[PDB]
Amino acid sequence: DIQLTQSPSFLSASVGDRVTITCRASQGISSYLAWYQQKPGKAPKLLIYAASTLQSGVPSRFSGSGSGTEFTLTISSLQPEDFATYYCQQLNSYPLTFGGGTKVEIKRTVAAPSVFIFPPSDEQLKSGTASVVCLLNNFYPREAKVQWKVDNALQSGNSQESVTEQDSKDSTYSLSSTLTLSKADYEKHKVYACEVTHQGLSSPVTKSFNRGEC
Amino acid sequence: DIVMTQSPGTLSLSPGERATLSCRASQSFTSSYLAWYQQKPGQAPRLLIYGASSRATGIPDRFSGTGSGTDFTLTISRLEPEDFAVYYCQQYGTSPRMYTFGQGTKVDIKRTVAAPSVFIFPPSDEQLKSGTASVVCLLNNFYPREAKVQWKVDNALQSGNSQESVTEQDSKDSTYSLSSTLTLSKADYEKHKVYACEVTHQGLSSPVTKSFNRGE
Amino acid sequence: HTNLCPFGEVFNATRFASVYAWNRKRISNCVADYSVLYNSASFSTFKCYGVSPTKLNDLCFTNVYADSFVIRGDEVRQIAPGQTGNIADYNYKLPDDFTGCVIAWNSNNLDSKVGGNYNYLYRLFRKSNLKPFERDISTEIYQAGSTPCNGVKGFNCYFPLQSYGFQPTYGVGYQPYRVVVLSFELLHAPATVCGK
Amino acid sequence: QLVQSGAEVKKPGSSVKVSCKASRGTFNTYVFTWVRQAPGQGLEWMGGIIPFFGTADYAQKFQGRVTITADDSTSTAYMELSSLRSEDTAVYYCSRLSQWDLLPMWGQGTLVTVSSASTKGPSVFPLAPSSGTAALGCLVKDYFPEPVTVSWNSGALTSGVHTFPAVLQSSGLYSLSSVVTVPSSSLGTQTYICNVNHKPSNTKVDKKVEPK
Amino acid sequence: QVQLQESGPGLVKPSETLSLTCTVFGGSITSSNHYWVWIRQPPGKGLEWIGSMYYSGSTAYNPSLTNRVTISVDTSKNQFSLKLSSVTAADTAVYYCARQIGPKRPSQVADWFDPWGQGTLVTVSSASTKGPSVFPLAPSSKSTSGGTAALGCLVKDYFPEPVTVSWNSGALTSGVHTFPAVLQSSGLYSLSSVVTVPSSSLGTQTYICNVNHKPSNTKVDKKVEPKSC
Ligand SMILES: *[C@@H]1O[C@H](CO[C@@H]2O[C@@H](C)[C@@H](O)[C@@H](O)[C@@H]2O)[C@@H](O[C@@H]2O[C@H](CO)[C@@H](O[C@@H]3O[C@H](CO[C@H]4O[C@H](CO)[C@@H](O)[C@H](O)[C@@H]4O)[C@@H](O)[C@H](O)[C@@H]3O)[C@H](O)[C@H]2NC(C)=O)[C@H](O)[C@H]1NC(C)=O
Repeated sequence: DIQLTQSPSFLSASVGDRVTITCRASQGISSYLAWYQQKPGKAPKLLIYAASTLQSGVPSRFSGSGSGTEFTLTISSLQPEDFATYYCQQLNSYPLTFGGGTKVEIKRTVAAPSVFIFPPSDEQLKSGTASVVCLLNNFYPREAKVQWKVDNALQSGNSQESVTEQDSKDSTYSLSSTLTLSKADYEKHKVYACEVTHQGLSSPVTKSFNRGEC
Repeated sequence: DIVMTQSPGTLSLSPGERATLSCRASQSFTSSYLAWYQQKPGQAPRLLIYGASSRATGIPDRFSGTGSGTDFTLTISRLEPEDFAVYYCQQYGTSPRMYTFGQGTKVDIKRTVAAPSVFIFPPSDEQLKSGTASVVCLLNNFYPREAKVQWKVDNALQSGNSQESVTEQDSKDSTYSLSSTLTLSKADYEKHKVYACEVTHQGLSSPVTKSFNRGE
Repeated sequence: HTNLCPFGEVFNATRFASVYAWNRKRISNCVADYSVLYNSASFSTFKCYGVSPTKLNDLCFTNVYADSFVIRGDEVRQIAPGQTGNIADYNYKLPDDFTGCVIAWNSNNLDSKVGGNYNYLYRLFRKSNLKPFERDISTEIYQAGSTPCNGVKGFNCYFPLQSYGFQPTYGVGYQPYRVVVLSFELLHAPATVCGK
Repeated sequence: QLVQSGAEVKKPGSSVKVSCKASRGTFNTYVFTWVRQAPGQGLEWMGGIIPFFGTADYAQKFQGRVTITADDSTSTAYMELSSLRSEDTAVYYCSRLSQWDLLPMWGQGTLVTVSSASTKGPSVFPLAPSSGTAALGCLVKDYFPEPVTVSWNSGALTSGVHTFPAVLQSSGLYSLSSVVTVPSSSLGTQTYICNVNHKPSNTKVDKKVEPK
Repeated sequence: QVQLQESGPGLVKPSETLSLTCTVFGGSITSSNHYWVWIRQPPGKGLEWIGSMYYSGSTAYNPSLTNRVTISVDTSKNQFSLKLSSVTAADTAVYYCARQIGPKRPSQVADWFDPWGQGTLVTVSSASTKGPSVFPLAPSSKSTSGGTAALGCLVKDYFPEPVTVSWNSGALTSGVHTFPAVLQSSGLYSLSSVVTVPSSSLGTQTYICNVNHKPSNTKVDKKVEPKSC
């Protein structure tokens, strides 16, 4: 069984930088290698085959080279839409095997998040459960901190977060934090707020609403 | 002649498992061949494998065949619901004298052991007018297929005056049902009083008897 | 006699042998038809040498030999008298005075695996050419240099046999072909395989 | 792709001759054999013949009773079975080989029924339920030929119904039983009627089953 | 342009049998120079080749999947299928069908995959299927005078994955963010799909989120309006 080792596992480069990904085979497979690009939620897309032959329909900034055991994929000018996980694949011996993949993140200028807060709809309060959603929209870098305050009481253990993959056009991220409560516990308190801190912010941002008040 | 013996008698497998059927010959195949057939109820035999390891035309690739000399194998990698039928193996040869068949192997959808619900039916008063009595014993929904029915008339075990009939494996609960009919003349029927059928089955910890009293 | 010659047990062989280890079947004491061979249209190659197929049904022979193996398309040409190549020289050679027929058909649907069928082999190296109807199945390490190969493969030390690719996507010249070589001998003895 | 003659109905002690026409003149290179199969039973080889020589062989169980012939001019093989008994009721197959391949060609089969040949309707008798679930049914007895069709409540009642394959009695007639299991509470407030139809005799019997 | 459209159930109970089907478009499946393959990708993991098949019957399976893999082809329907029995939680993955190019000559560079199916997530779980409830995430009444506001839909309490969310039957994609689902403590998934629109359009433009959950045959079109007081 031929094993493919892909280095590095992750990398973060700026727009316009020159990126190089290495794929090392456990044995010498001559030029029997192909490269793939997998964007989030999509199937892998063929980029290079025969180690260096570019597939019809791939930007010329992509290129592959190498022979024997070590091969390299090179993006001469990284673009925002190039955020993906890249896989190599040996095409010499069965069973067919892939590399571990190299996730390529985009490094751009810092962007502060736009913060929104959504009360639980009257339709959901009828079900006995209350969900309060806080949105952090189009920010970079990925690291952000969301604190839930219910009547200035910091909450913990009743919130889950979810972050979108890097946007293919502005290279930003988006985060949603959902505060789950019971309808009884939701009606006991009044002021609901999510406090956001993110590198692009300069004093913490708090979006708040009052339960029942328009 | 060349005696062909198959095994197992009944192959109780769940859909999705791998089936393995054996075919044995009394003598090594000096100048002889081997085929495998599949037969569904009310249908003709259908050729699956020939030449020990040749898939016939249209047969799915999950059907495989191996063996040499005296021992041969019919392998089904993944059992499909359309594959639960009887399978035969026949050896043939260049000359006419060779041809002999195996006794067959039933591949049924496996299930847990289920004991039959036993019912007995006295002959109707309408049939008694005709001079013949027919007592019926129903073995309802059981598994495995093997079952035993014995008729006792005033504690006298009957023999040679009954006939059985077994349904196909049910498509919903994967069980079988048996019907045995005791046939006596009207004169011989009124000479006795207690009529019962004793059912012996794997699901029963002991033989179950269902009886009726001629009249009450 | 009365029994028919088991040509069904050689043409319809579920598995054929590799050309380097070609299987030979001896046919004797049987009525050999010859209508359905030349009448079946499954065969891609059907060339007879030394005798005509039409004049074959009404002719007697002491013995008939059925040799069967598998090669690729562009090597079918070499199954004929006076040919040269890897198959003719190192695997299966017909004599210059060959009297028989060569029958071949494409078996890509049977002898190809999507991972490549690597069960059919052919002899790639041999110190001398095979002389007619010789079968060489030795796997002696081929010493191609001075250095004595101590039975271990390596530099100038080969395995003499090479494997056919045989993938269903292969070109026609590299797809597998099953071959049957019927040779007829007329020794000084009453005959056993005639026909029609 | 052999083609056999149509179904036959014979009395005991009589003879039957089944034909098997070979697709064109493929005859001589072949050996033709005859295999029979009783209803619900296995396969049994009867004999074979080599057409080009007229040499025929038989199974000892049938030696004497069966004669297998062949006509090269019409590409047809024949099997004659004499002194027929009720146990000879079966589907009879002709099958062949080939000189230059190993492949079994089979005919479509010929049904031969050996019994007193009449066309009569069945007598339907009720299988009354015994006095949480109970069983009841109908006894479709003494009819010929196959088959009969049975429905319950004219197709309304299908759950728990078992219609058994018919058995051939020694009288030459068929007997069939069809039963159904129902909850014991519905015995006094649900009429159960089995619908027996026998097309060969144009028989339509609707019999109501009663708890005595 | 050859296309592959796969289909099949996204939920299989343990020890049962996974079954998927791939339909070829813009080309025949009886290709004399291509294989028809299956490839799976566990969530958060790499790619694993399952098997390859030629239209005439031959197969090659990954030895890491033992003898519980069978690929089949239906030439009369331009389809090829995959079957995986005795599935465990280790079989939960997004399964792709793809076309592999075969070599025409010995030692020819081939065996790459192009094109691919869209991918079908199959979850191995005995848990029952539940369709989601769709609640609106209304834009705030405050908002701005002529800036940008945010609205969305809350897709809560469904199993298994996935659900698909579009806006205005696909006519709204700019500014949309459909977040990856989170597995709540109740064992059911939940996600939210949001979109940023100008505040001036909140009274003159409708916004409907189209939620689809194939495992439960659920289709919900939910309108998201500014909340009235
Ligand atoms: C071993 O031999 C068998 C049988 O060979 C047949 O008989 C010999 C004498 C020659 O004439 C051969 O050409 C014959 O094929 C071979 O099996 C055959 O394989 C082919 C595929 O290569 C099958 O072709 C199919 O045919 C289907 C329809 O056939 C119609 O015509 C046949 C006449 O032969 C008839 O029997 C049948 O009822 C139909 O009316 C077709 O639907 C399908 O798509 C495909 O084209 C062929 O059917 C097979 N034979 C039979 C009788 O079915 C083996 O290939 C051979 N093996 C080797 C290694 O040589």
